[PDB]
Amino acid sequence: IVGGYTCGANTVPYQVSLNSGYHFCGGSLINSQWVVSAAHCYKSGIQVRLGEDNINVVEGNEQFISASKSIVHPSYNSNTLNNDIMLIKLKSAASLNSRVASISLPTSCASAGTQCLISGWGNTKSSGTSYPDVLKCLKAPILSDSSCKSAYPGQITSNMFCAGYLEGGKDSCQGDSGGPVVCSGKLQGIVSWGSGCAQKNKPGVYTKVCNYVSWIKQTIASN
Ligand SMILES: NC(=[NH2+])c1ccc2[nH]c(-c3cc([C@@H](CC(=O)[O-])C(=O)[O-])cc(Br)c3[O-])nc2c1
Ligand SMILES: [Ca+2]
Ligand SMILES: [Cl-]
Repeated sequence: IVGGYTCGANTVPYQVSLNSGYHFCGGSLINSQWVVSAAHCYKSGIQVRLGEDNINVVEGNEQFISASKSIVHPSYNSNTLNNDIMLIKLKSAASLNSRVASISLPTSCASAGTQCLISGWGNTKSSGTSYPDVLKCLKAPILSDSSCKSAYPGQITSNMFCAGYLEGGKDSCQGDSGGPVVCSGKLQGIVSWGSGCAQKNKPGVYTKVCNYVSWIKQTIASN
């Protein structure tokens, strides 16, 4: 996250860290046995880390659980990143409490101007790499479809939306992929891609979760 702030320990209880010997992507806890992340974060040997704040120090509240299976959307296109969503089922359910909690899926999609909270342990530099130890936060508004397509002509599908600042300086970045975009207590997006990080007129692009609620429900119900 570039231009964000330190969230504060366990203030984002649905945020998870996908780990393979190091943090490589974020995710969101939607119930005690399933996590939603981005398809492009897929890999084998994933350990999901819940109740984290500093990812390099065991401070207490952490629950490390192996992924039993990862289900990448069947129509995921790695070239356009269309349908960039993945569900991970945990080997054992997580103990939920105030520090580890799930986030609600939306019933409707959000409108432009809605203010959301984006979080993650991704790079904090737009020009260079600086990874934080603790979770960073950023409040960002959803932009209009016209501004989004103007910024990324021919690359935005109906399953994506832009959130951020056209002036540059505040954005999600590498390491934040797969993590949550929460607006009014509902998971509306998944950090997906962008051109560099926090560059002017190049906002972040997120997977539009409201378009996938039935898929998620059906898939969880049959696995
Ligand atoms: N500006 C943004 N809003 C943004 C958001 C998520 C991103 N995730 C990534 C991302 C980048 C890589 C690198 C690979 C590298 O530098 O070694 C790449 O350019 O392909 C890899 C992953 Br996996 C990402 O999620 N970039 C991102 C940029
Ligand atoms: Ca820790
Ligand atoms: Cl277009």
